[PDB]
Amino acid sequence: MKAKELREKSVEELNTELLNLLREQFNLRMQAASGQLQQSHLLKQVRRDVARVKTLLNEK
Amino acid sequence: IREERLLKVLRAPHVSEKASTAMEKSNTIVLKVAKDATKAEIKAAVQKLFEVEVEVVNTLVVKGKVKRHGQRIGRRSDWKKAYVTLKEGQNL
Amino acid sequence: SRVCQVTGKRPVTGNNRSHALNATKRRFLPNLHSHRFWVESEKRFVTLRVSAKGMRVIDKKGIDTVLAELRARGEKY
Amino acid sequence: AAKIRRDDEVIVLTGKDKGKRGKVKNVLSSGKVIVEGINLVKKHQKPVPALNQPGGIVEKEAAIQVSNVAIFNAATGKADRVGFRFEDGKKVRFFKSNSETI
Amino acid sequence: MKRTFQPSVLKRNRSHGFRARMATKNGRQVLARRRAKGRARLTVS
RNA sequence: UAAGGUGAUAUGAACCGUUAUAACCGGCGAUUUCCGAAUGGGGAAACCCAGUGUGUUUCGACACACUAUCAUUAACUGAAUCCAUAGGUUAAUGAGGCGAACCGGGGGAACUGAAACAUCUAAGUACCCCGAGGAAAAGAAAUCAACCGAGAUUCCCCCAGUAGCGGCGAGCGAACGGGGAGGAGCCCAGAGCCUGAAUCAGUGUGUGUGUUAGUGGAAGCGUCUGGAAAGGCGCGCGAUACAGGGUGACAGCCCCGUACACAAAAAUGCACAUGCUGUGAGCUCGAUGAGUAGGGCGGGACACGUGGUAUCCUGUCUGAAUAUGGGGGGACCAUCCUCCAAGGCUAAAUACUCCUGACUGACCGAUAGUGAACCAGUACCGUGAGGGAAAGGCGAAAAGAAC
RNA sequence: AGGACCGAACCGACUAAUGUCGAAAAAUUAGCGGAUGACUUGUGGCUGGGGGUGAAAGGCCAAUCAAACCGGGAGAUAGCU
RNA sequence: UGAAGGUGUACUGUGAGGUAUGCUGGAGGUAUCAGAAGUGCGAAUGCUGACAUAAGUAACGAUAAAGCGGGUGAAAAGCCCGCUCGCCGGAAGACCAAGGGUUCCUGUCCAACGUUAAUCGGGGCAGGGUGAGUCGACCCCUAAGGCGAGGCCGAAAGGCGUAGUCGAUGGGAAACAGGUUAAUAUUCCUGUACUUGGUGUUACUGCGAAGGGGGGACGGAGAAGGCUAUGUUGGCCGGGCG
RNA sequence: UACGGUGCUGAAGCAACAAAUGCCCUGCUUCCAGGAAAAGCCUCUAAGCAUCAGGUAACAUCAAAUCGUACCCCAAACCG
Ligand SMILES: [K+]
Ligand SMILES: [K+]
Ligand SMILES: [K+]
Ligand SMILES: [K+]
Ligand SMILES: [K+]
Ligand SMILES: [Mg+2]
Ligand SMILES: [Mg+2]
Ligand SMILES: [Mg+2]
Ligand SMILES: [Mg+2]
Ligand SMILES: [Mg+2]
Ligand SMILES: [Mg+2]
Ligand SMILES: [Mg+2]
Ligand SMILES: [Mg+2]
Ligand SMILES: [Mg+2]
Ligand SMILES: [Mg+2]
Ligand SMILES: [Mg+2]
Ligand SMILES: [Mg+2]
Ligand SMILES: [Mg+2]
Ligand SMILES: [Mg+2]
Ligand SMILES: [Mg+2]
Ligand SMILES: [Mg+2]
Ligand SMILES: [Mg+2]
Ligand SMILES: [Mg+2]
Ligand SMILES: [Mg+2]
Ligand SMILES: [Mg+2]
Ligand SMILES: [Mg+2]
Ligand SMILES: [Mg+2]
Ligand SMILES: [Mg+2]
Ligand SMILES: [Mg+2]
Ligand SMILES: [Mg+2]
Ligand SMILES: [Mg+2]
Ligand SMILES: [Mg+2]
Ligand SMILES: [Mg+2]
Ligand SMILES: [Mg+2]
Ligand SMILES: [Mg+2]
Ligand SMILES: [Mg+2]
Ligand SMILES: [Mg+2]
Ligand SMILES: [Mg+2]
Ligand SMILES: [Mg+2]
Ligand SMILES: [Mg+2]
Ligand SMILES: [Mg+2]
Ligand SMILES: [Mg+2]
Ligand SMILES: [Mg+2]
Ligand SMILES: [Mg+2]
Ligand SMILES: [Mg+2]
Ligand SMILES: [Mg+2]
Ligand SMILES: [Mg+2]
Ligand SMILES: [Mg+2]
Ligand SMILES: [Mg+2]
Ligand SMILES: [Mg+2]
Ligand SMILES: [Mg+2]
Ligand SMILES: [Mg+2]
Ligand SMILES: [Mg+2]
Ligand SMILES: [Mg+2]
Ligand SMILES: [Mg+2]
Ligand SMILES: [Mg+2]
Ligand SMILES: [Mg+2]
Ligand SMILES: [Mg+2]
Ligand SMILES: [Mg+2]
Ligand SMILES: [Mg+2]
Ligand SMILES: [Mg+2]
Ligand SMILES: [Mg+2]
Ligand SMILES: [Mg+2]
Ligand SMILES: [Mg+2]
Ligand SMILES: [Mg+2]
Ligand SMILES: [Mg+2]
Ligand SMILES: [Mg+2]
Ligand SMILES: [Mg+2]
Ligand SMILES: [Mg+2]
Ligand SMILES: [Mg+2]
Ligand SMILES: [Mg+2]
Ligand SMILES: [Mg+2]
Ligand SMILES: [Mg+2]
Ligand SMILES: [Mg+2]
Ligand SMILES: [Mg+2]
Ligand SMILES: [Mg+2]
Ligand SMILES: [Mg+2]
Ligand SMILES: [Mg+2]
Ligand SMILES: [Mg+2]
Ligand SMILES: [Mg+2]
Ligand SMILES: [Mg+2]
Ligand SMILES: [Mg+2]
Ligand SMILES: [Mg+2]
Ligand SMILES: [Mg+2]
Ligand SMILES: [Mg+2]
Ligand SMILES: [Mg+2]
Ligand SMILES: [Mg+2]
Ligand SMILES: [Mg+2]
Ligand SMILES: [Mg+2]
Ligand SMILES: [Mg+2]
Ligand SMILES: [Mg+2]
Ligand SMILES: [Mg+2]
Ligand SMILES: [Mg+2]
Ligand SMILES: [Mg+2]
Ligand SMILES: [Mg+2]
Ligand SMILES: [Mg+2]
Ligand SMILES: [Mg+2]
Ligand SMILES: [Mg+2]
Ligand SMILES: [Mg+2]
Ligand SMILES: [Mg+2]
Ligand SMILES: [Mg+2]
Ligand SMILES: [Mg+2]
Ligand SMILES: [Mg+2]
Ligand SMILES: [Mg+2]
Ligand SMILES: [Mg+2]
Ligand SMILES: [Mg+2]
Ligand SMILES: [Mg+2]
Ligand SMILES: [Mg+2]
Ligand SMILES: [Mg+2]
Ligand SMILES: [Mg+2]
Ligand SMILES: [Mg+2]
Ligand SMILES: [Mg+2]
Ligand SMILES: [Mg+2]
Ligand SMILES: [Mg+2]
Ligand SMILES: [Mg+2]
Ligand SMILES: [Mg+2]
Ligand SMILES: [Mg+2]
Ligand SMILES: [Mg+2]
Ligand SMILES: [Mg+2]
Ligand SMILES: [Mg+2]
Ligand SMILES: [Mg+2]
Repeated sequence: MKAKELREKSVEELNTELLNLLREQFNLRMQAASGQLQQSHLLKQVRRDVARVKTLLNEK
Repeated sequence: IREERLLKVLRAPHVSEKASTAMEKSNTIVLKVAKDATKAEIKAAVQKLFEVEVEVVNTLVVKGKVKRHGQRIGRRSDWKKAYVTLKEGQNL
Repeated sequence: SRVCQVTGKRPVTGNNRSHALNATKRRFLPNLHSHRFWVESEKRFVTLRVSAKGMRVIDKKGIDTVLAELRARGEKY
Repeated sequence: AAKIRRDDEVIVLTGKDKGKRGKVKNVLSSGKVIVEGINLVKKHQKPVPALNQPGGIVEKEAAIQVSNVAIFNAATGKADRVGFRFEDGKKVRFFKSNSETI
Repeated sequence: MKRTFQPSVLKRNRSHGFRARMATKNGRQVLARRRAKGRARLTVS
């Protein structure tokens, strides 16, 4: 994914961060706490996929 | 108004008797929040994420119960719970 | 501190030997004074905490020559 | 550079199951293979409440050391030692004595 | 019938605390020793 | 590099891969909460409270930046009196703290020995303080020798427990001279012709290369005994590899390895070509470090305790001559020999191990060895400084005992 | 008015008994003295070791005092056991 | 095809000791002659560990005192509920600060812990529980005192101290009833309040300090007057007719 | 009635008298041993600035962040 995310626009790259935050991260973080989630791997990969993007928006 | 970070406050919805009684019989929700998280930030977070009308947020810090097993002691982590009183437009 | 500005004479130590050679640590403080020197070049008085020999150095050389060296070492006058 | 690996017909050199052939299930980080129908140990598996609870003795395929096994030749028809060579660009394994290729 | 230790967190910290030690010359040497010995509790806090 | 991985106590869960953007190991990057020199102010360390400028916003507001003190440094202002100096603002710039020994300086004990004790000894040791660096300090003769001549320091071995010192007690204890380790020499107190040529101090740059990922890496079987073979037993078979470690009892040949041969995109540690902001050669004539040397007084350092005491350092009081000149040669004086103080730099031999790798022990093997083989500087004790434990092993494999 | 009087709280500690491997490394029981003052008490400060403080006993300075405690000189020294 | 170690036996040497072997043990041992030692322990009021002794002895922590019934449970003098009895009541009651730091409350478990038993527990194991514009802290102010730019002094470390800046035990804005959970409440909910700020409109309008003045802002004792918290009586009220 | 308590409804709700060490009283009387400070609060003007900025009212609106809050507290929870 990193290679495909490296070829993206700076303003477009925020939307994916805010999409990773709005849904996905928060939603799974609540959904896991409520007890409505067997698939606990999604908590991990999303947390890394944030970091990936938040590192990838440090180009200058 | 403070995008992104609002989402990094609200940890989980607390489940208990006192959490139940306050749902039906007083129109509030209990929830765990990040160790900082001011009463403005929690309200503003609930106003976006849960997207419901909020009267006021009360807040308190729970202490880490010292658990022990085998040999070594073990202090649990502290955390902040927030009694968020909703307005008349509610659901969860 | 008891340190001459010009010479750098500071209070050295040593014994106080009696008739029976009973050693006993003492100090040898230098003969310091405050003194106001007329700096002709700049047309003003300058206070320096010099020792009595310093005064003879300032007599030997010019006060300008001493205030040249004092400024070079990073002191104040 | 693991000589013994996942899908490989091995024979046991030393142990109670000396001179027995089998395919490997999964080699581990400690350095201990598990082979099918070889180290059969009768474990007294307790009927645990969560998930399945058979409640009885069961013949588990216990682990065995990597050095105690060896790859089967399927040509001369006996145990054999492994090497490494560079056929074309890639690295590959091969047999010692009757030096062919896996 | 009254004892030597009559505890008080203010007095304790004012007397023996990190900011009380780190202030002085010898205090900064007290900590430098505990750090060399490799202790968990450097000072009361 | 790679077929299995998601560190361990510790299985389980849920998923990623499989001739290669899984996992792993490296290099250089990004991220780096709060305390802590802590540095915006404060404070009871991990907390509290701010100020000025920027971009955004839907009123509610956030967001990132900067603000410590001090030193050298320029700029602008600035007083008591005319310009003045003190002083006040901003930017540039370094310092600040911590870490084991080693080292240079500033201070500096006592027990103890003397069979008591004051001189003396222990000892410039313990300790405290400051300042460095990979070493540091020392250092190119105002040296030391004996009419022969040697030629900066540093360290080692002798010389020698000698000559000396010493309530001539206790004790302390050299030098010259000789073996070695090691080698090296120059700048400023300035003028001509002539000048980039020797010299280094940086930048790019070359190979001999080596360092932090590495890869390959030889050769065994048939029998007997036993739970299990490497063991006994019989023929083997490799060795620039039988160092070593594992594996169900002692393995050269089962596996890791081992010699041994090859490794690097980057970060490099280096040494020679090397263009070069930048730096100064050959050679004339002339200079050659004053409140200093020396002295009086009081201390200290020299093995040398004031003694007949040379020599160096000085607190105090003084005071030369300056190359038709001055110091030293162990009171002192006269001819001979010797060197040129009062201005500077300087690599190596030597000391040292907090630390990262190998490799070895007539070193220990759990009351030993580090206090600490185990989640130990922990529990526990003490207001605090500080003190400070005990506690290893099932089995080959949990096959940890269904019912 | 009072360093007045009697007397609880509070402060002290005169007598006796108890306890003396205690309930307690200084207490209990019964009485006892002061109880508007040179009183008593909470909180926070300051004074540090040949030093402090002392209505003075060599008292007190963390259950330790004719010179505290911890670490260091240090394996002090011991004609003694 | 059984090493060391442990444990026995039978020989053998003048002695320290040797030799061979049954049991245990389940993996190392070591001749000889040399070499080197942390080389041999019963005593040191030796050091550490383990185990004896007195001894199943003293004691079980106040002379406020228990008794019976029913329940729970394997088991009840001690737990739970009940009815008596007794003790404190200027406390042995109920709220704070300091100091502890989950001991609170619910479910379950008695190995140890409780000076006995334990179903009980301030014991173990899970889960829950601490809601503030007004209470307190932080915050504005300062005392004692602390630190202390420059500064003065001091071999060095450092001492003192000005401007400052900290420092409450003191001064400084405002909330009370009533209800409720197993555990919070002046904090949540019903009721009725008040405060100090910011921003906007309207109508007026001399505001403005790190500076001056006011106040804040004050001892001991004593005396009396006026009040209330609080009680007591009657009245009114509901129950009672023993 | 899970036999713990939940829901519903609810009369009178007065006067007298006694009375503090509480409050008025940080007052008054007095005595000498002569009894903190500094802000908030009120007020006064300096340097400035006037069509403004500011000040005073009336209303509207928004805000009041963070920490402690359990439990013991003359005690089996603190100091022994
Ligand atoms: K402040
Ligand atoms: K090999
Ligand atoms: K000169
Ligand atoms: K000594
Ligand atoms: K009344
Ligand atoms: Mg709160
Ligand atoms: Mg947490
Ligand atoms: Mg937690
Ligand atoms: Mg934690
Ligand atoms: Mg956690
Ligand atoms: Mg002496
Ligand atoms: Mg200076
Ligand atoms: Mg104690
Ligand atoms: Mg104190
Ligand atoms: Mg960075
Ligand atoms: Mg700061
Ligand atoms: Mg600071
Ligand atoms: Mg910054
Ligand atoms: Mg400055
Ligand atoms: Mg300045
Ligand atoms: Mg430094
Ligand atoms: Mg330093
Ligand atoms: Mg000295
Ligand atoms: Mg002596
Ligand atoms: Mg003596
Ligand atoms: Mg003697
Ligand atoms: Mg000496
Ligand atoms: Mg070297
Ligand atoms: Mg000596
Ligand atoms: Mg390999
Ligand atoms: Mg064999
Ligand atoms: Mg063989
Ligand atoms: Mg074995
Ligand atoms: Mg390479
Ligand atoms: Mg390269
Ligand atoms: Mg000269
Ligand atoms: Mg001289
Ligand atoms: Mg002389
Ligand atoms: Mg001497
Ligand atoms: Mg001479
Ligand atoms: Mg001389
Ligand atoms: Mg002579
Ligand atoms: Mg010279
Ligand atoms: Mg060097
Ligand atoms: Mg060197
Ligand atoms: Mg050896
Ligand atoms: Mg040990
Ligand atoms: Mg042991
Ligand atoms: Mg053992
Ligand atoms: Mg084992
Ligand atoms: Mg009286
Ligand atoms: Mg009486
Ligand atoms: Mg008394
Ligand atoms: Mg008795
Ligand atoms: Mg009585
Ligand atoms: Mg009395
Ligand atoms: Mg009486
Ligand atoms: Mg009387
Ligand atoms: Mg006090
Ligand atoms: Mg102090
Ligand atoms: Mg007194
Ligand atoms: Mg006496
Ligand atoms: Mg005494
Ligand atoms: Mg003494
Ligand atoms: Mg003593
Ligand atoms: Mg001794
Ligand atoms: Mg003695
Ligand atoms: Mg042995
Ligand atoms: Mg033997
Ligand atoms: Mg023998
Ligand atoms: Mg012999
Ligand atoms: Mg021995
Ligand atoms: Mg013994
Ligand atoms: Mg004996
Ligand atoms: Mg005895
Ligand atoms: Mg013992
Ligand atoms: Mg016993
Ligand atoms: Mg008896
Ligand atoms: Mg008896
Ligand atoms: Mg008895
Ligand atoms: Mg008794
Ligand atoms: Mg009794
Ligand atoms: Mg009963
Ligand atoms: Mg009874
Ligand atoms: Mg009873
Ligand atoms: Mg009862
Ligand atoms: Mg009674
Ligand atoms: Mg607990
Ligand atoms: Mg309870
Ligand atoms: Mg319970
Ligand atoms: Mg029982
Ligand atoms: Mg019991
Ligand atoms: Mg007990
Ligand atoms: Mg409990
Ligand atoms: Mg509220
Ligand atoms: Mg208050
Ligand atoms: Mg405070
Ligand atoms: Mg003062
Ligand atoms: Mg200063
Ligand atoms: Mg300044
Ligand atoms: Mg300055
Ligand atoms: Mg201030
Ligand atoms: Mg203040
Ligand atoms: Mg207060
Ligand atoms: Mg305070
Ligand atoms: Mg306070
Ligand atoms: Mg009021
Ligand atoms: Mg309660
Ligand atoms: Mg409210
Ligand atoms: Mg009064
Ligand atoms: Mg008065
Ligand atoms: Mg009536
Ligand atoms: Mg009545
Ligand atoms: Mg009636
Ligand atoms: Mg009726
Ligand atoms: Mg009054
Ligand atoms: Mg009043
Ligand atoms: Mg409470
Ligand atoms: Mg009380
Ligand atoms: Mg009570
Ligand atoms: Mg008690």
